[PDB]
Amino acid sequence: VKSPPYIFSPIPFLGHAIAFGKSPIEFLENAYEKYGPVFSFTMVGKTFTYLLGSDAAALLFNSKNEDLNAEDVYSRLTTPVFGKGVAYDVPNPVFLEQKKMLKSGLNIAHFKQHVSIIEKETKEYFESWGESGEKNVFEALSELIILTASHCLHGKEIRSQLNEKVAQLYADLDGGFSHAAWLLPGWLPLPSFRRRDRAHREIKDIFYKAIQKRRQSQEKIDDILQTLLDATYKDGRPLTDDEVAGMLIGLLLAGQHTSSTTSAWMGFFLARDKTLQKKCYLEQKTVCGENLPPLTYDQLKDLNLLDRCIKETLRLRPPIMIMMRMARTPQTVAGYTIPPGHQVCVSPTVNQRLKDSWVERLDFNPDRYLQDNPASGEKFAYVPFGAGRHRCIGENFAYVQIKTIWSTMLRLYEFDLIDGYFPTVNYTTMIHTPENPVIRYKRRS
Amino acid sequence: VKSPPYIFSPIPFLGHAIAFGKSPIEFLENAYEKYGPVFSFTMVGKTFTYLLGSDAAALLFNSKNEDLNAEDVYSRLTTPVFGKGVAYDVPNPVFLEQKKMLKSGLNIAHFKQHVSIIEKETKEYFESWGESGEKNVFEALSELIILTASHCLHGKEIRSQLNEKVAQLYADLDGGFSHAAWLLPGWLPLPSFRRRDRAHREIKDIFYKAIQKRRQSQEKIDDILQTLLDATYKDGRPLTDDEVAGMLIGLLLAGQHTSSTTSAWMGFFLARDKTLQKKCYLEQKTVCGENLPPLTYDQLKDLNLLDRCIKETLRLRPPIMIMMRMARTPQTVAGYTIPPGHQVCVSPTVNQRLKDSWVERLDFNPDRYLQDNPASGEKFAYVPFGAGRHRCIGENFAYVQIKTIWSTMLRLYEFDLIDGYFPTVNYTTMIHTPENPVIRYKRRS
Ligand SMILES: OC[C@H]1O[C@@H]2O[C@H]3[C@H](O)[C@@H](O)[C@@H](O[C@H]4[C@H](O)[C@@H](O)[C@@H](O[C@H]5[C@H](O)[C@@H](O)[C@@H](O[C@H]6[C@H](O)[C@@H](O)[C@@H](O[C@H]7[C@H](O)[C@@H](O)[C@@H](O[C@H]8[C@H](O)[C@@H](O)[C@@H](O[C@H]1[C@H](O)[C@H]2O)O[C@@H]8CO)O[C@@H]7CO)O[C@@H]6CO)O[C@@H]5CO)O[C@@H]4CO)O[C@@H]3CO
Ligand SMILES: OC[C@H]1O[C@@H]2O[C@H]3[C@H](O)[C@@H](O)[C@@H](O[C@H]4[C@H](O)[C@@H](O)[C@@H](O[C@H]5[C@H](O)[C@@H](O)[C@@H](O[C@H]6[C@H](O)[C@@H](O)[C@@H](O[C@H]7[C@H](O)[C@@H](O)[C@@H](O[C@H]8[C@H](O)[C@@H](O)[C@@H](O[C@H]1[C@H](O)[C@H]2O)O[C@@H]8CO)O[C@@H]7CO)O[C@@H]6CO)O[C@@H]5CO)O[C@@H]4CO)O[C@@H]3CO
Ligand code: HEM
Ligand code: HEM
Ligand SMILES: Clc1ccc(CO[C@@H](Cn2ccnc2)c2ccc(Cl)cc2Cl)cc1
Ligand SMILES: Clc1ccc(CO[C@@H](Cn2ccnc2)c2ccc(Cl)cc2Cl)cc1
Repeated sequence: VKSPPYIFSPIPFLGHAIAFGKSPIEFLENAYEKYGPVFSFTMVGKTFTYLLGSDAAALLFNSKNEDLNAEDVYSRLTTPVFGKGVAYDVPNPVFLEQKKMLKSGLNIAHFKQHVSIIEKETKEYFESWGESGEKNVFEALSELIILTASHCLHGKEIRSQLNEKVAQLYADLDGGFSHAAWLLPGWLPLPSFRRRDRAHREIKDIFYKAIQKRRQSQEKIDDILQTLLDATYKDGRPLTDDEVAGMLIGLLLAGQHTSSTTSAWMGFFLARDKTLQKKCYLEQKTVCGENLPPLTYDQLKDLNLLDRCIKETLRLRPPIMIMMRMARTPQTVAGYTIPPGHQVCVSPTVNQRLKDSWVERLDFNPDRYLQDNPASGEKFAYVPFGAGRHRCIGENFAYVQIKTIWSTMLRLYEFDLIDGYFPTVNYTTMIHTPENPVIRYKRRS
Repeated sequence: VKSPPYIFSPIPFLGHAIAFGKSPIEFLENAYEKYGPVFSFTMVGKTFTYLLGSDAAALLFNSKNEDLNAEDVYSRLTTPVFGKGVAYDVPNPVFLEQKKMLKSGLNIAHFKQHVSIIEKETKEYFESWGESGEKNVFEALSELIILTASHCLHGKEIRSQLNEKVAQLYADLDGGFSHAAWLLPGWLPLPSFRRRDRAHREIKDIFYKAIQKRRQSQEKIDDILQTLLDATYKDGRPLTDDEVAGMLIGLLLAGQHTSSTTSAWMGFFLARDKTLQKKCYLEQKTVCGENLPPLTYDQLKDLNLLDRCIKETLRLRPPIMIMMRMARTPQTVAGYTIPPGHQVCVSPTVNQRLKDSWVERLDFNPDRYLQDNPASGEKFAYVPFGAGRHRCIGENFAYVQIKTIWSTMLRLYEFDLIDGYFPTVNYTTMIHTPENPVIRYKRRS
């Protein structure tokens, strides 16, 4: 019995909070060099054990939630935002159920409907960018995705009510996943704490009556909202209007931030690699034809390069940069015993660019998958949607949304860096944001 | 007319204070990769232009003090500590004559006195270390250097006044070389500013009566103190008591911090490379005789390996990490004009470890000089003592001190790392200080 290498720190309480805050990826890779796949360090009077590489990460992915707990760590931030009796508020077994329900709502039939829906929103949104210029993609994209994710995941009724004042109510809920909300106790009245709660009431308010306007009209609609309203536990019990509104919040935020960032990033990887951009456009005409008809689900599958570009964006810029659990009981990896109390973490970012396995690691090269790579050679080197019990459910949908949008976009414009500036990464927010994401765009010929 | 490349910061007043603060070598090397030999950034209101590599740094080394000015940057820190009328308190031509007088004292005849003085001091000091154990070398060495430096640079009388309190006064003096003291204005009543001012007045006092005593008694002693007392500007004017006492302070602070740090790291480099350490010990027998008699100045020139070990230590661990100047008139390098007002900088650390010029840059290898290297091959790739109007005058004395000390130390002990630990660098204060610099030692065979 031996516990992980511990990284001592001179600072009394902060610990590594400043160095890790600067560049977490730099911090963690160096730590990998000095100490290996398994190490501990303290930050803000908290101890963290990291697991790097596929083998060590296996601990986290394979374990049972009674052993590595996700509520113990996520709940602080989630419950105030999403709502009571949903996500990390309920026992895991109850949550597995809520997932199985949502998952059902993400099936080919619904995606088929989504493609055109998304393609419309994209075309219409960009009517105000005209023929050329230099604008903020990340800003645009997150505005559009809030629109597309809404139409798809919240149905027509709710989407038609998305104005500026609702956009703000969501933006107030973004300010819940913060530095301060994780450490400080929920009785210190920071401005954000207050707004996060205000918007939660105001938005559940909107969902409350929008639910029932569908709970009534006999107009048979087959969408995500419908699925939820019709679904049922092993109990037989249906979801209360509270539960339903709850998981509507989860759906919008999860499905909105993770796609915007990714989409936004791919824009720059594509504008930087101009030939790779043109082969993406060429692939569009090959798979869809010169006339370029509207898009259908069936065409997406044959957009292989585009798929590998998305797979490559997610490799280098995974929206979920870290994943965490509380050790409720002692766990063993690489001969080390992690003591109950440590917060265990894995970083897809580190794993997916690790030197031992990713050849030309910092290169944006979608052709890497047409070779030998750890994404197939190994179980947990490529993990942008996680693995095991806490596995993502949105991957199908996320690919649908990003695929359609970028297809449509490559059809509308050609994109270039401004003076050859490729955005750097900001860590001020959990949200993996690109520095100064303004892009040059001219009409496609 | 092109100004240097500018690295932007989002953080408003601070700038890069934290990124640079935590790892300046990393920050600067990274910068060098992205931006080139010349670039600029701002920190705490101030703007810096760094000149990395032999060619960029040539601008600073060659420049006149009218154009690139030392006083403007150094004087706030310096004058309260060394005193008025000396170093940066006076016009540069005045200071050059003082450098000249200080040089005249650092000659072969005095060095021959220093050798046996240092040897005896070292043997006496380490008696308390005993046959083996685990002590903090950096403390030991700094304690010791203070005794050897005084003995050589102040003389026998002043040395015999060196008790705990006087040592404590000198430490209050260094407190003046603070992060804080360069930034915040001098009219603030911080604890350290008071400490410094008080201890300045008390050392000056000790030096006053000491100067007057030697000025009196007719015993003819030929040391450095007397060189100063017998010295004279082109004026024909002798030094006022306050001028002598001033440079005597500057002499000990200079001759102390720089040697102690260098000897500390050398210690750890030789503890890591045991086979190198052994070769150094053998050299002592080969050069000085198997009998190992008392060290002489002539023997010092012959310890070539020990020589290159010091040189190699200075390469990786120069105690003056950065040289700085204020731009008064506009200056051009690599096609860029540094606007007046910028603080122009060179890092020896960075120049001495630069990828494109050093084979195995991070490697402690004293033999690298027996091949082809930038020390001999470029002009300014190797500059631990600087170059130009502001060149160091203390190099020879510094080698004498560090040779004699390490010669005697090797004869006394075999040194080792504790549990494989090599001290990492502590940058908080600008001096390369070793983290937890405790060494294992045992009696030499
Ligand atoms: O020896 C070099 C070491 O010295 C410096 O550390 C000082 C530091 O500045 C201060 O923070 C303070 O430390 C106090 C500390 O803050 C408190 O957390 C506590 O420490 C206890 C730990 O909480 C507890 O974990 C346990 O520690 C044991 C470890 O759990 C166990 O893993 C093992 O540790 C070994 C590591 O596994 C291994 O990696 C290696 O450690 C290297 C470090 O990673 C590296 O950072 C460095 O450490 C420096 C440090 O930078 C200095 O600031 O070098 C190490 C290379 O050897 O080796 C570790 C064992 O040496 O064993 C430890 C116990 O030995 O108990 C500790 C207390 O022992 O209280 C601390 C009060 O001292 O002071 C330290 C001491 O100099
Ligand atoms: O892509 C640009 C940039 O976007 C972000 O920057 C924002 C920043 O966070 C805010 O602080 C603010 O900027 C204010 C700034 O802080 C003030 O100093 C001032 O800026 C003026 C300068 O003081 C002045 O020097 C001059 O700048 C000219 C330079 O002198 C000249 O050398 C050249 O600069 C180019 C460099 O030579 C070249 O290396 C390259 O620099 C890269 C940066 O290092 C990199 O960080 C990135 O910057 C992002 C940044 O990360 C965001 O935070 O861009 C470069 C990569 O190519 O490029 C430089 C530009 O070509 O030219 C400039 C003139 O443009 O003028 C500026 C006034 O613009 O005022 C600012 C008040 O807004 O806002 C910015 C918003 O972008
Ligand atoms: C590119 C897009 C996305 C990426 C990269 C992504 C990533 C992830 C990751 C890494 C996890 C695991 C977290 C952990 O184990 O702690 C996860 C889980 C999850 N995701 Fe996503 N996600 C994306 C989009 C979505 C979408 C669109 C939805 C909803 C439709 C969604 C809903 C969920 C849910 C319900 C979980 C499970 C939480 C649990 O069981 O603890 N995600 N996702
Ligand atoms: C390990 C030993 C030493 C090293 C590495 C070292 C390094 C340096 C450097 C880099 C400079 C140039 C500063 C600049 O250009 O901004 C300098 C200058 C100087 N040093 Fe040293 N030094 C050492 C020892 C000494 C000693 C022992 C003395 C006293 C005998 C001394 C006295 C001086 C003086 C008077 C200057 C000139 C200041 C000026 O003209 O601006 N140094 N030294
Ligand atoms: Cl309906 C729903 C229910 C639960 C989640 C958990 O979402 C993830 C983020 N995420 C985004 C997309 N897929 C995952 C998450 C949220 C908050 C925290 Cl503190 C930690 C994590 Cl890992 C998401 C949607
Ligand atoms: Cl008598 C005497 C007079 C002047 C100096 C110059 O001292 C250097 C450090 N140093 C130490 C040994 N050789 C140089 C220095 C002093 C102050 C500042 Cl703010 C910055 C620097 Cl780089 C040294 C001795």
